[PDB]
Amino acid sequence: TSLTAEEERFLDAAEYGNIPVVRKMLEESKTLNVNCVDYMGQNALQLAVGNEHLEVTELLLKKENLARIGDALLLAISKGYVRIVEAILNHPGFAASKRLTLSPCEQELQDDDFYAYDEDGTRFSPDITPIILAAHCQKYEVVHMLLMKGARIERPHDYFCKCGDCMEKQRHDSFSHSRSRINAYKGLASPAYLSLSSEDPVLTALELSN
Amino acid sequence: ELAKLANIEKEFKNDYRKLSMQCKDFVVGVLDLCRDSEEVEAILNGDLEASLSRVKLAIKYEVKKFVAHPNCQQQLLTIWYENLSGLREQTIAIKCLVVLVVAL
Repeated sequence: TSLTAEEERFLDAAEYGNIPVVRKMLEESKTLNVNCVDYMGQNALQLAVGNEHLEVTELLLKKENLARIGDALLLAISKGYVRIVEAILNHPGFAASKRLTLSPCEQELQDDDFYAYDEDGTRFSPDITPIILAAHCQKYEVVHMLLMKGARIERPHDYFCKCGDCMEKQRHDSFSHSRSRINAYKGLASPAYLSLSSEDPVLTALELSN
Repeated sequence: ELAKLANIEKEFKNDYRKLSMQCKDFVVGVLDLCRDSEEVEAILNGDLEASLSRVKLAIKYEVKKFVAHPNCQQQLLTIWYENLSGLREQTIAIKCLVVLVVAL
């Protein structure tokens, strides 16, 4: 119980969806950090997206510094929400980079808490990008939004390509590499991706089955 | 313990055998969730501070689905070919050439 009383009066009003009680505390602008830890270690956006509160989510993104907009994005694609995903992709700091394309582990040196959940590890496997997670859950509206933004799954290499990048990821942790290949093919082999990604889809389905 | 009480009671035979399945499925459901190689090499042998101790203890108790799971089979396969490593995916003709050369 490290949190103060303003922290609780902020967190409970966020998790219940009180638009005036949260609007007043952001408008007060006195002695408030947008980052916080409650129970397991909930955020503002993690609490506000876990139950669908769009009016709160339009307000929390008004401030500049939120450190966990990647796990709100994965939690929103994991659920059915679409307009919340449009709000998160409408954010300017998320959009003007190669954040859609990069895996959280391969995203950078990755010391930032961008894809971080709680403290121990990322919500899902560190290889899963958002367009793969959309194709696993078969959400036809989210895949179209992410394909218009410009994210396309990259085909994994051949079993023995022997390229420098493949060997370096093979000499260290063979198991996670072999798991990431199956996650990529589970992303590619789905009716969501197959129908909306390329023209002439019946031929690429017959070819990918081979 | 449950699988040995099942052979001593013999009237409550089905109940202890129903409980042993829960005791095995807990271990298999824990095994599923591991992602990195450090978690697999932390489950398959215990705290060190090879030597496959939990696998050698799951042979004695006959937990078949803990050994027949793929996350254990790949760790055993990377020991079964631990210096050859190119023979891991070859035809049966190349394997028969090997046993003929060694038998000669």
